[PDB]
Amino acid sequence: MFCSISGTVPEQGVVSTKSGHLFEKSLIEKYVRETGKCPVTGEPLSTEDLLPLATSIPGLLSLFHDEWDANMLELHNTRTQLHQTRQELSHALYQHDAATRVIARL
Amino acid sequence: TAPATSIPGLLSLFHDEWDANMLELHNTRTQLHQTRQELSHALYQHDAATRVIARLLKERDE
Amino acid sequence: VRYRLEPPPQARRGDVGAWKSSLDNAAAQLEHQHLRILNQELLLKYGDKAW
Amino acid sequence: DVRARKAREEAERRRIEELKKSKALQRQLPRPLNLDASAEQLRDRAEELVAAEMRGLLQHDAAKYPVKDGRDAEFELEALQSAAELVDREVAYLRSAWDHAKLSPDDYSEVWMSVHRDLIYLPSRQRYERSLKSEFDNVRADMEREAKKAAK
Repeated sequence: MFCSISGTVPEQGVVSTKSGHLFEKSLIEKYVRETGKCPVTGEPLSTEDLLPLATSIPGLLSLFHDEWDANMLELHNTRTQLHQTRQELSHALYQHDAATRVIARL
Repeated sequence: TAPATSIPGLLSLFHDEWDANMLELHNTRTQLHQTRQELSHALYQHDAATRVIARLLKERDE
Repeated sequence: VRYRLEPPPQARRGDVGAWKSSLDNAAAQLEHQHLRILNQELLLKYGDKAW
Repeated sequence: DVRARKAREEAERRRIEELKKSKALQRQLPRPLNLDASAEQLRDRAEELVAAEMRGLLQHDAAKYPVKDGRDAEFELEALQSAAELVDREVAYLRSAWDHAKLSPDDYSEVWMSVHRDLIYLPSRQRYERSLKSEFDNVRADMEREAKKAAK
């Protein structure tokens, strides 16, 4: 979680119901009074709209699923490169005949 | 359906097929670079055939 | 004990399906350490500002 | 101007000069690290000719640029190209002869992988035959190295 404007994690997060963006209460207060609208979406944003609200198994399994998918995708492109390197090689083994029989023709 | 060995056997099966897939990584990579090597020598063999054919026809006309 | 990555013992040496089991564990731990070094290199390359 | 014109010409030369050497080391595929009369007579003897001069050109490749790792820290072209097009032409020939026509390169991969599955390494004979503990101990030494690497 970060503040949807600053890129630093909010100390006191507020959330506008319209767009769901996470804002910093002083920062969103400022952007609304200056603009009256949402800084990322551009819809009208008011002052009451905002509600004031690694080692663990959900994040840990997200990490497991991450490495699983990344490995299988790397090996998926690896599967593709292997089949590439043997389609070219299989046409090469196709074409390793005329070496023989042209050298029989010469 | 999941093992009633729940965390003991769940973890043992987690690891078993985790490493089965990590093994499917290795053998696939292994035949991949094996074939990369065979293709490199095959490209060399193509080039060699070309050298031999050129030398042969040089002998042929002269 | 499997982690110590050992090939078939005395009473398991002669049988080759045991060396299939050895293929499993040896190849698995090989790529274990490979993607391990990949992750470690990836953070010491990148992770600093993440931490 | 004329200066950059001679640059034009030598840049053309460097273009075809990078296109000089083997497509093999132009797709950087792995070169074996260490270089260390009836129709039948002609075929067999000239096939052994191909083997000899392939060894020659491989040692030629070694003699040029052998690796830039930490461990370490005749013919013109279009004649061979004419040979190569003769190759591909009579390649289509022996293709159309030994039928093979419709069937697919992926079942061809099936055949290659199936056969080179049962091709096993005899180190006591330095060969492939139609052993395993040598391959596993090589795997174990590679893991030893990788392990201490990731360990530091």
